[PDB]
Order: sequence, then C-alpha cells, then structure tokens
Amino acid sequence: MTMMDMNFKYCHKIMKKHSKSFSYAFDLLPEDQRKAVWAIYAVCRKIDDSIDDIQFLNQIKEDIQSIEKYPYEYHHFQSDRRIMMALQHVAQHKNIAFQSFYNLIDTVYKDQHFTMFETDAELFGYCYGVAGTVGEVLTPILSDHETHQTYDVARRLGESLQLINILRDVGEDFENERIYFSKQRLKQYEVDIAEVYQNGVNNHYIDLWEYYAAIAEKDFRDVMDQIKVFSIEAQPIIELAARIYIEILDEVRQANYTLHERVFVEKRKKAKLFHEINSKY
Ligand SMILES: CCCCCCOc1cccc(Cn2ccc(O)c(C(=O)O)c2=O)c1
Ligand SMILES: [Mg+2]
Ligand SMILES: [Mg+2]
Ligand SMILES: [Mg+2]
Repeated sequence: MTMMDMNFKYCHKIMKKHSKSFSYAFDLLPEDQRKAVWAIYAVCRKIDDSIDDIQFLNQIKEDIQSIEKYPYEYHHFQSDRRIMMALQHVAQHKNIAFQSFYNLIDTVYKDQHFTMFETDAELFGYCYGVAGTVGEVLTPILSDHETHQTYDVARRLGESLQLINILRDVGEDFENERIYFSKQRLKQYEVDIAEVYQNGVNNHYIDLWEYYAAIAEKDFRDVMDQIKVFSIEAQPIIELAARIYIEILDEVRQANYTLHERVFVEKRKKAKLFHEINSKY
C-alpha cells in the first residue's frame, strides 16, 4: 500500500472505532467513494472530539482553510497529517462544502459553554450544526449531480441520525452533564432528567421520548421517500445506514428506555436489515 493508502486506512480506523453502524454500511461503497467518506467522517470526528482546550481545534480549522485556499499546494498540516492529507486528496477530486466544516467547528466551539436548549428550535439548530453539516459535506460524494434537494435530503438525514443518537444516549449524556431535550419540551412533559436517572422511567418520560422518536421516524420516512437524489450505488447503502440507525429506537424500547446502558444493534441484525433492503433493490 502507498503512503496515501495508509492515510485513508487511518481515517477508516477512526470511523469504525466511533461507529460500527456507519462503517458497516459505508464500507460497502465502491473504493473511491468509500475512502472519501472515511476521510470526511474522520475529520468530523477529530473536530467533534478535539476539546476533550481549543488549540487542536484551531489547528484543524487552519488546516481546512489551507486546503480550501490552496488545494494543490503541499501543506505542513498543524493538526493530524494523515487525516488532512486524505481530506486534501478528496478535495482535489470533489467539491467539498467547506462552509459546512466551519459550521460544525463553530458549533463545537459553542458546546464548550454548553447551556441547555430553550426550545426545540435551538435543539434542531444544534442537530444541523453537528450532523446536518456532515450530511452537507458528504453530499458530493454520494450523488452525481447535486442540487438544493440533494443537500436538503442529506441534511435532514444527518439531523435525524443525530436525534436518534440523542435518544439512545440520554443516560450517558446526563452523566457527562449534558441534556439535549429542550426546556420547553421537558417542562411541558413534566420531566426532570436527573430525577428519571435516579428513579427510573415513568410515563411522562416515555411520552417525551416518544415525542422526539416520532419526529425522528417521520424525518426518516421523508428521507427514504427521496432516496433517489443519491447515486444508484449509494442508495441502498444510505438506506441501510438509516435503517440500522433507526433500529436503535426499538432497542431503546426493548431495553425499556434505560438510562444506564448504551443499547445497540447486533452485527447479525445489521446483516439481516441489509438483506431485507436488497429484496427490493
Ligand atoms: C447523505 C449522507 C448521509 C448523512 C450521514 C450523517 O452521518 C452523521 C453525521 C453526524 C452525526 C451523525 C449521528 N451520530 C452517529 C453516531 C455518533 O456516535 C454520533 C455522536 O457521537 O454524536 C452521532 O452524532 C451521523
Ligand atoms: Mg454512533
Ligand atoms: Mg455528531
Ligand atoms: Mg450521543
């Protein structure tokens, strides 16, 4: 394998370490598109994890800026060379939405002084910032002729996936001093996350959970309805990634909404879902 191959392999490793679901699905893509997703995904992970000060994140942002300004120049990257070298390689062949990386970065800067979200509007704006932006960056990789609707579908999918993630992680997020449900919705449903964490679920909580799960599932259906904005090769894969991810909701239900472990979709169940999906492709 070439030096660049090694860079992409490292990007793969970061993706698979962070998400078996997304790696499971996206490693099914043809080589070229597969590798581009690894790099973009790895950059987004490095960004999301960075603060845990801002130094490295400033360096990531500066590296991304160098690539945007001078895609074909050799740069001595300040942050992670392997990842930036791969991103640069991708950017030389695809139209990367750099402002989307900057939106993600800005959101991550903001998460430092995390304050709970007043309304759902603020929560959904967060979902765009950390996840819709990722859909936007992935768009040119996963579609042939991108237009406003391609970006919109990808953005909505990203956002739904984030919401599902939040719904899986209420417990662990609370332990790390984060509550992503909005005050508006929490107060409406009469839920105190600390209280549920100490005492177990009740009917108020389950109702609030199901309110957000309803939103996620409906967005999923609307994304599926528009699957054809994506390249034919990427369609079943994107569908798969979504389906695997939405199955998480049922795992949460089957575990009775527990706030004390991370539920998951077995590897063998992921294979079943994929089989299901191709019985129509
Ligand atoms: C057309 C392209 C389809 C769009 C794909 C978007 O992929 C993304 C991007 C960003 C976030 C998520 C949700 N997600 C999943 C696992 C996870 O661990 C976290 C976390 O750690 O928060 C998390 O947010 C998914
Ligand atoms: Mg995940
Ligand atoms: Mg994220
Ligand atoms: Mg989470």
